[PDB]
Amino acid sequence: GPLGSRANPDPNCCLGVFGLSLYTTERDLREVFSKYGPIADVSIVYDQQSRRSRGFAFVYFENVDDAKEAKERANGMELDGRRIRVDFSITKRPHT
Repeated sequence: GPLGSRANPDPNCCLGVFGLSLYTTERDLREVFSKYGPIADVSIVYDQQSRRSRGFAFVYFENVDDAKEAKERANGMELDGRRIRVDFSITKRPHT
């Protein structure tokens, strides 16, 4: 149902996208998200034993301002009959 408590209030060119369909593709995500500016890539998350989608993905813009427009426009809309959610994200690297 409804949810207000989940958010990432820190802008970046990387967005995480959640609540997708098992039939959603990186083409359909490009078709939803390229409305807001240039895209570097898009990657869906898949299960490592059953090889199906896990219902979430990450979208990578060329600039933080394109990702800001996208996060204000796509967050909470409908795609393939499934009602999504969209938030800012960041990359990671090992360190010692």
